[PDB]
Amino acid sequence: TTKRKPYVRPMTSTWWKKLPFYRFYMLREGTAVPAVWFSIELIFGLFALKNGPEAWAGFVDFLQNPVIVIINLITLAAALLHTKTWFELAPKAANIIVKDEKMGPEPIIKSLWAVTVVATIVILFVALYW
Amino acid sequence: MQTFQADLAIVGAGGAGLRAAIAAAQANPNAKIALISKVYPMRSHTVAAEGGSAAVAQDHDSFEYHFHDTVAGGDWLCEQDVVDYFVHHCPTEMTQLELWGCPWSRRPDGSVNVRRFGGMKIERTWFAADKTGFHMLHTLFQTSLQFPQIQRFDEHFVLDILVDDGHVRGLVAMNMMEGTLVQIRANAVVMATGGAGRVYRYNTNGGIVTGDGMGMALSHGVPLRDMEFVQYHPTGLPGSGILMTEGCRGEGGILVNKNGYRYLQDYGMGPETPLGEPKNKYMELGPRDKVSQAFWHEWRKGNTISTPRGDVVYLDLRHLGEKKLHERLPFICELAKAYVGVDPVKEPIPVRPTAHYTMGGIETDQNCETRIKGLFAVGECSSVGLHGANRLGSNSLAELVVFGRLAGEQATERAATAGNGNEAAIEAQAAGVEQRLKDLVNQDGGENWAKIRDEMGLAMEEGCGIYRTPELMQKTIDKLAELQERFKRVRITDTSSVFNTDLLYTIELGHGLNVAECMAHSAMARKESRGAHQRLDEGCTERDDVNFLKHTLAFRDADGTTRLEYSDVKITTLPPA
Amino acid sequence: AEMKNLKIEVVRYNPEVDTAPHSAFYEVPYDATTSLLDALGYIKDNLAPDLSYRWSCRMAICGSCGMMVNNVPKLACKTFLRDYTDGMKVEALANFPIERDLVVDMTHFIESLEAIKPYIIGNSRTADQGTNIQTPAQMAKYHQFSGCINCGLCYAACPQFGLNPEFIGPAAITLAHRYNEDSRDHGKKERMAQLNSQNGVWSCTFVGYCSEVCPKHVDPAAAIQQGKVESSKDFLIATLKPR
Amino acid sequence: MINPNPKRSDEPVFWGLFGAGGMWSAIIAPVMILLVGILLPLGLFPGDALSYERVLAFAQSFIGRVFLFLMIVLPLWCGLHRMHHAMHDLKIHVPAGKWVFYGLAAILTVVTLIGVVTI
Ligand SMILES: Cc1cc2nc3c(=O)[nH]c(=O)nc-3n(C[C@H](O)[C@H](O)[C@H](O)COP(=O)(O)OP(=O)(O)OC[C@H]3O[C@@H](n4cnc5c(N)ncnc54)[C@H](O)[C@@H]3O)c2cc1C
Ligand SMILES: O=C([O-])CC(=O)C(=O)O
Ligand code: SF4
Ligand code: F3S
Ligand code: FES
Repeated sequence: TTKRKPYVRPMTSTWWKKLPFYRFYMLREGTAVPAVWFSIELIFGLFALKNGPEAWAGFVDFLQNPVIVIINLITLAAALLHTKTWFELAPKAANIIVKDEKMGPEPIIKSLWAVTVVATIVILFVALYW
Repeated sequence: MQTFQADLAIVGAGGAGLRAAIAAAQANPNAKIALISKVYPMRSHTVAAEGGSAAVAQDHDSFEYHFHDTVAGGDWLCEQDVVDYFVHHCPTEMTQLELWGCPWSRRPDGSVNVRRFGGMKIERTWFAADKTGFHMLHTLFQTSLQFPQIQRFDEHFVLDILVDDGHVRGLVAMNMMEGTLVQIRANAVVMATGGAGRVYRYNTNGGIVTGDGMGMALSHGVPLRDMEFVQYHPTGLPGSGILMTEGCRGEGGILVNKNGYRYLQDYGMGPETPLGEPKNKYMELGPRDKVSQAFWHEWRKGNTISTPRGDVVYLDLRHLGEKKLHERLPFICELAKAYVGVDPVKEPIPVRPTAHYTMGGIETDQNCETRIKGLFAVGECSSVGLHGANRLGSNSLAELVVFGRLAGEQATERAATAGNGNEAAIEAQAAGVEQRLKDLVNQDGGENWAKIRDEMGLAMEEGCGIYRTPELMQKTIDKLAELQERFKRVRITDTSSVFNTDLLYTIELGHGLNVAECMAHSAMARKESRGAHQRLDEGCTERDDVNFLKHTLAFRDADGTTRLEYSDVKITTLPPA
Repeated sequence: AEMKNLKIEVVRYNPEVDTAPHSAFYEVPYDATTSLLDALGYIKDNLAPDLSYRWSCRMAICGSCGMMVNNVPKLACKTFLRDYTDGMKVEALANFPIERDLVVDMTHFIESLEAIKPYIIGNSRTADQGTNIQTPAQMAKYHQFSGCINCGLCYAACPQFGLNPEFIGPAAITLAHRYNEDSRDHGKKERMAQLNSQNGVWSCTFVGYCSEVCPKHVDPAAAIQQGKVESSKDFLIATLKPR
Repeated sequence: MINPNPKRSDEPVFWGLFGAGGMWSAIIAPVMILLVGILLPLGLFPGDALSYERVLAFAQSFIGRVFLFLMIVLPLWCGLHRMHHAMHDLKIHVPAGKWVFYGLAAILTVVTLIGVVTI
């Protein structure tokens, strides 16, 4: 018969709305939804692409819808946020010691970001120039 | 109450206690060990140390050099056969710590680096960055988890110890969360409760440091030894008393007055040494005693700067530069930035001499055993005979691991050949502790425990400071006697059972008051100036091996009076002139 | 010069009396120096002696001041009143059961920390032989992770520990990682049990907030992630064992 | 106590894929959303570069066949994995999520793998 009543605070399904850190984390995690959406869109593309000129031209018409464009514009910003954030976090998986000091993360963050840029170009160059 | 069976009980989970707990679980794998602490072990004040631990390591060093550095450092009030034991067991203990995973800072060759502390000629202070204490305790605590034989009573406040027929038989302690009394019956008991600096208003110590272990020893007619010796640290922040390590001055930092004059040269510590080159024992690396004293001398001249928090001198570290700053002393930067709002690269730091270490403590013999058989005291709450009249910088942590080991080992021997005490007589002891506690709870008188506390701090700081006169010593003895009376009129308003701090802080205050009276009387009586004890009055300004080459023993009688006795100081290889 | 006075909201709870925690208000005089701890002292000293809280070191090295200030895990002695002129609310450390006033049940923490075997293992060296050799480079591996003072702020900050109180937690995982990456230690295999658990590293979604709150700049989030990499290695190297 | 003998979580496999999918998507997703999402449908590209004929030509080639696979597959495993814990984060309970999401991922993976071998 302890005299203590340990009071436990509940945790609401909305714990995250309070602190802006939690909000960002949620929103960052939230980048997945469009990231998956794009992959769906690509399946449509891939599939309608196999079904000859008629299907594909109708698929490009689907992307031509004013809303879908807006949606895709959001999807780009989404995946851009994901990239920005992802790169800030990837280095923290690495534990490299240089000259008796734990390194990171800026050298990695930059390295990675560069690779993104070189890709962006090479791809845009391949896709458009020929 | 709920009674627990243990083979031995240790009060305190600081460096000392933990080293004892570990030692005993190794010395005997089968015993049940009760480790008791009023905070979770990692909170013990040992956690706050920065400078490091002394142990003989360099090839040009010798145990004799470390022996002679300590004895002279304690003004020959050292028990020399204890120092010899101490010096020799240091390198084993620091090595053993390293083996348990203490992150000692290293030479690039992978061997452990050392630096210099407490004006020692040959550098022997092993250090983990500037957080040596945090590392030691966290390594010591973490290590201890591997031994099941240690059962921990975390956040249990020990009220009294159980004694019958001149032998210890256990202790009574409150379960701090439940607020429920518990008997621990141990046939040998170790006191690892640490120092009692907190009885001073301005000090470097954590809250836990209230001297309860000393208070309990007092109550059973065990003398406190060499109590008047309270070590001040030259450089503490004003009004918080937070420690700025010697490391600062060891990295060649400077102390200046309102004129920005590096005054230490005028106090026998000339000549001034160029900023880059900091020579040991000269200026800011000079002898602790004189440095602390130098502040007082400067204070009367109107040379000391005046701030809302107090009169200060400046620890200018600007000239150090951020490269060595953040590598060697990074933690110091953080404190200055936060607690006094001073950026140590841009600005100078206010420092004031501050109460830091209790050379005094529970009288023990070379095995850490007290006048009471089975009862041991180890670490700061003890007086082993190691520090004498003044501790040597970086020797305290070392003491913990050296004698913590011994105390754990020694108490195992005693408990294993103790036999059984009078059960009826023992249980009747616990009844009293319980009743005595209740008597305090009921006690009415509408006196605030906190204001009595506040006043005791002031009396100590003014009457038992770096420089001591009879008048002010007396004033303090008087004031304490007054406060002892007022304590009997304290009324504890919180009568709750669940983690009642009001009650606990008040108990702590009780010990505080008793112990303070030990410090105060001891000081008044010692008519000489040795070590930390510096009297200004005529005929007491100098050291006296003629009349005062002896240990001060302070007893507390049942009538509540502090009676003093004196004991000889044992010498081996190094007598004075 | 009469010091500025400040209204402070402090959430009290007494198990004997109170059904549920309720706020209380205290007016404390403060200056540029006054830390919340300082203020908390004044309360018990002058206004509410019945107040109970955890403190000791006073220099933010012991770790006991764990409490929430305005929905942020903070140290009571590293929290400064001047910074809260707009208003200030003080509940006990989050994600732990409140025993009394600002004191919380810390058992789970201690238990977690214990479960990961945080001590040098399997090193057969002895003290008479001399210390182990470890380079500055070899220390760098775990050194930062070794600086945890056990405040438990990480636990109040991490939302996953909120949702799952069986999650062994940032601090406790970090400490495991610290011993893993110490060259002196050969017990990695003993710790992986707890780490590989669903309640181990894998309860962490990398919210990373623990690292933000860490008073001692330990960055436990990094430990947890390097932990994930390490656990995965072990998951593979375990699956590839036909034996 | 805490569980002395805890089950090894089977999560490493899923986190692994998420790790690669996160990494792929991170680098190569933006440009693609630009190409397929914006440039193609708005006609903002030179001549016949993203015309039916040329796309097909690329998609059918082996290099393209592999690329399209990964560009669809990897972002799913990353994405769905993230959503799975988001359910738990929102305190919303979904029966056999573990099977639901990774199932969906496997399903789509299969559908994708079929697509890139010509339907
Ligand atoms: C800021 C600072 C820096 C220092 N730096 C150094 C240094 O660099 N080198 C060096 O050698 N020395 C240093 N010292 C001195 C040295 O750290 C101490 O002398 C030493 O840590 C004392 O440890 P201890 O084991 O005696 O007890 P402590 O570490 O003080 O622990 C005491 C224990 O007793 C328990 N306790 C107390 N009262 C009760 C009670 N009533 N009931 C139950 N339990 C109780 C406590 O909970 C605690 O666990 C420093 C001191 C300070 C203040
Ligand atoms: O005084 C000591 O023994 C060592 C100390 O606290 C310091 O780092 O200055
Ligand atoms: S990691 Fe930081 S937050 Fe967490 S307990 Fe350790 S010191 Fe406190
Ligand atoms: S906040 Fe919690 S989710 Fe992981 S990154 Fe820190 S442990
Ligand atoms: S008081 Fe020791 S952590 Fe803040």
